[PDB]
Amino acid sequence: QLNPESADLRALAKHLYDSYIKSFPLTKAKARAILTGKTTDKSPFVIYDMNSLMMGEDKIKFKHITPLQEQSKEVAIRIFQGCQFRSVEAVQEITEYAKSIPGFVNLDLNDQVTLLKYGVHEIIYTMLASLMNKDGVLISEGQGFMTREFLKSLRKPFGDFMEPKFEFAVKFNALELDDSDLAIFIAVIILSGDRPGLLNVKPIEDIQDNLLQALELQLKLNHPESSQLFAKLLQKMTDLRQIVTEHVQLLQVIKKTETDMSLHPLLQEIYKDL
Amino acid sequence: ESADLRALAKHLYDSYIKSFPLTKAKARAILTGKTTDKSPFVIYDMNSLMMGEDKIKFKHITPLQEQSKEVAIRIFQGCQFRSVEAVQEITEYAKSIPGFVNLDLNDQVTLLKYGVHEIIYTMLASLMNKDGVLISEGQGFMTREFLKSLRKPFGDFMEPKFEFAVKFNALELDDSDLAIFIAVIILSGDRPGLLNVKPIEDIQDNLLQALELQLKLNHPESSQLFAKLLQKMTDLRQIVTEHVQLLQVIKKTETHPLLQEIY
Ligand SMILES: */C(=C(\CCC)[N+](=O)[O-])c1ccc(-c2cccc(C(=O)O)c2)o1
Ligand SMILES: */C(=C(\CCC)[N+](=O)[O-])c1ccc(-c2cccc(C(=O)O)c2)o1
Repeated sequence: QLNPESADLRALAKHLYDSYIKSFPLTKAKARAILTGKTTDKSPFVIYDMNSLMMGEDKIKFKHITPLQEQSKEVAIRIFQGCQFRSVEAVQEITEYAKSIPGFVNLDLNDQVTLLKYGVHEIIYTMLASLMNKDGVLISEGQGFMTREFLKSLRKPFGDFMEPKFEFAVKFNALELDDSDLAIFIAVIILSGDRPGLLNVKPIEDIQDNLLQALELQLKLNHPESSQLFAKLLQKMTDLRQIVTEHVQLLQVIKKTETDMSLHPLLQEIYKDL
Repeated sequence: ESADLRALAKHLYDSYIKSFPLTKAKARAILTGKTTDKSPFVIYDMNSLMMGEDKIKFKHITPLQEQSKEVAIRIFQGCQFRSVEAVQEITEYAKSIPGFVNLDLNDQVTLLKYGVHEIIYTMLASLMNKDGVLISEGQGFMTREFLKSLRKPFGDFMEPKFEFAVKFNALELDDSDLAIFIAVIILSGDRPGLLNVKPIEDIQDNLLQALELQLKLNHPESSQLFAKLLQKMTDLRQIVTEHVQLLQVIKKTETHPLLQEIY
């Protein structure tokens, strides 16, 4: 049945699902409902071109997003800027979620930061998977949907920063994970141990050890139907590393062809040295 | 199938033992000391190398005259030769894996083209320790520092593999564990260009169940080892991508036609 052992683990699972919902306004469940239908009130405004993009800015909040680097002739940059701000947003949330992870705050302050430094993007693109389908991605809190095609056609460099994300989202979404799973999986990602510079690695590993244990049970209980989902899920941590690095490559490029474009501080401190 | 995962294991093990000459247990026998007389010829610098030329006569990879005149070039040169040696040992082990032969010819090739690198490094860990690597069927042992001691790009083509070994070996896996682990890497359903992924995954899924059981029985003590091992698969891709990058700069050197073709 259930033993004292598994029980501790299910409680950890529930504690995290609870923090998860409390930290991310736009969950996978909400996003799915928005993407699939079953709705009359949650349908998004679709953007697939400059005009729709134009009427787009109109129906939805596209200026508290585009930092003051406003009216910047090339739309591509405007878009990129929207994306960047939304990432800073995500970092913040993830940071909020992190603190709730049992044991995380009790660590060396420099390490707390190190885990965030590298775990953050791997997480953003994991969660970003939740707002995408092969056709495109949700934006502005779900109120909108930008076509994968619109993005892919943007100015030479820019029109290339989202494809990898889409490539992964398709694979990853095929795992059919739900919000309660992702909450634990994201936890595991934070408590790595192989992050560069980690002063006291051991305590971090004992934490992750319990999380992996929590995820194993969770996946087994939530997805009997799917065998070795646990394994298949972990293997996916490879795709994340590469997506991350490709992006970084891209930031390098932009930091030159566009020396007039600004960068958000928080995103700066993260990137440096990845 | 509680018993099936055990049979797939012994079989893979049995097969692994037959395909690979230098095993973990053995390589371990050497390195350390435990039951050893044969003791390896250490290569820590230039002259210890030279003496190696004719001693271990490891030169299976050097008789290559008029092109055998510049240390850092012949070592890496050699390294590659032993790689190609490993590839054949791997390709052969592949055929032992239940179902491998039954897959589409082109996919068998593809799994191999994109999997041998990751496996070369996993087994290479068996021949390393923080201070060096076992060469020529374990007759020698080339020191770690002498390698960083290599001039130009040649000073960091083994260092990465060394860092990996250190972390990997920390798992204390044996040949029994590795055998199944190797099979998993091969049966990767996400290699580019495949044609029929289902059969592959079906097999990897079966191999994964075997590994999981193997690790629990062989290491009751070590909690979540299965998880930690699968994570290392990530360490590998980084390493294989990176390695492949050094090959780029390496294009800018030494400035036979069949030799290249060979490689
Ligand atoms: C990049 C991602 C960022 C995820 C943290 N995203 O799809 O949200 C991206 C691509 C396009 C946009 C975007 C364009 C215009 C307006 C917005 C908005 O949130 O208002 C986002 O962001
Ligand atoms: C590189 C590794 C790669 C194995 C597939 N290795 O052979 O352990 C490497 C480093 C040094 C050498 C080497 C130099 C000279 C002679 C030999 C030999 O095996 O006889 C190896 O290879």
